[PDB]
Amino acid sequence: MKVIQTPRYLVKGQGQKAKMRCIPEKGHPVVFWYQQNKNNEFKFLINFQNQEVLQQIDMTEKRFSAECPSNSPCSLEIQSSEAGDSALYLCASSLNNANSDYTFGSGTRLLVIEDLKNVFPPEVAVFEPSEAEISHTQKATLVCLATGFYPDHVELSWWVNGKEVHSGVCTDPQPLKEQPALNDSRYALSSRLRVSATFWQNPRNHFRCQVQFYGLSENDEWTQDRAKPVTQIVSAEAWGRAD
Amino acid sequence: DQVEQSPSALSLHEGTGSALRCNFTTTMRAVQWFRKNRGSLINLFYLASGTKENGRLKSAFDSKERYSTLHIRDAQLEDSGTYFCAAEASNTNKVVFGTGTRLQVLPNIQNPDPAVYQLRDSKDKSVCLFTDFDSQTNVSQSKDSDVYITDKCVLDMRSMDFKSNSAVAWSNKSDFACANAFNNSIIPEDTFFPS
Repeated sequence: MKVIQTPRYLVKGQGQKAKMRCIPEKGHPVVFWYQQNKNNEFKFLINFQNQEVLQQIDMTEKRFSAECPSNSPCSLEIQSSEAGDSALYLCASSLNNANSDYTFGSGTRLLVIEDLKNVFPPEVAVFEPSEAEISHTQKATLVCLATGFYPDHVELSWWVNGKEVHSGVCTDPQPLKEQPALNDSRYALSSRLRVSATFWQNPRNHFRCQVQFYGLSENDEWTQDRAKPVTQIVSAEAWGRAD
Repeated sequence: DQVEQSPSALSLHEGTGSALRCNFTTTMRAVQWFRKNRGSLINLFYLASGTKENGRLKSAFDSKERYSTLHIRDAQLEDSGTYFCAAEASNTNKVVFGTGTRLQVLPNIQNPDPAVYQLRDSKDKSVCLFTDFDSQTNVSQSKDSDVYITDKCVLDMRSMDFKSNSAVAWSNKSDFACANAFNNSIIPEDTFFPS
């Protein structure tokens, strides 16, 4: 909303550059960058007032390149990515260098890995409501499964009749490992969308589980036989069904 | 580096209340409270003194006493998430963040109807759906890498003001059937097993 960060997820190989962008809330000239780890620690990196740097640390000064150009988005770039850079990068805007509230963007979740060869888009499937559930409860639960993906960088949504829905939906907080005791394991994620039986039983109603996967870009090289695992949407769907 | 925040974790039944606190070890100029639901960090309150109140939340800040609180009343599902306080120290003009409170809000299941359903692929594949159990039931992971079982998840059908728990399980092993998908869990004795 107010603060717009892109991209929401990013995967890069060791030694590559990783660039992320932030558009501060209008009327707020100070932009802060934080790095948040899995332990919910917020590590201050650098801040700008308009085009000028106000405060920062040595690491950010040596390892990153950051700028807030006039009438362009702020950016923060890791010059040579390392495993230890994997984190959630948060941009906040504020009126001042101090004594003013922060407004945060959605962040950029960066993962840095050894080999992009392990990157895989998800397969997606929709499982239709059981008749037993319909008879037992007069409700109908659809289940979406996204499977075989890596890294765990996906956003799942439900679209009914071409409109995204939120009511009646629950998606797993975190994707699970298809092989837990294994690094580089691919992931799976499930979600449910529950509607009234009568709504499911209307063949004019259409249900789609959409998975936005974040993967490679065009500039990324790919010499593998399989399709280039690019950022992409994979969906599965079902129409309502009569008795 | 961090501010002491309590509690670390909290589970509240819908409709109940509680107070989150941060304790400072120096004089603070102002405090902010945030809540994160993989969601974004949403600003709840910013204050330099006294209290502020918005809907079901209320915050207080006493620089002198070196604490700030955030009260939730009539807890709702949507209140779930991780709360952080963030405070600016007077002597450094730098912001330090609290260790965080993970809040889970448990829906209140009026009439539990525990059941395990088989669902088939829209396009010979199936998953098993354990649903409609009360917040009292716990879903355990499977101990064989060949079966996948998710944690419970609460959905809210607003139109009907209806909330429900479910977990999903699936496998490829030909020995897998919904009848025993959740054997690893302690499920209600009257769980419905169709077919």
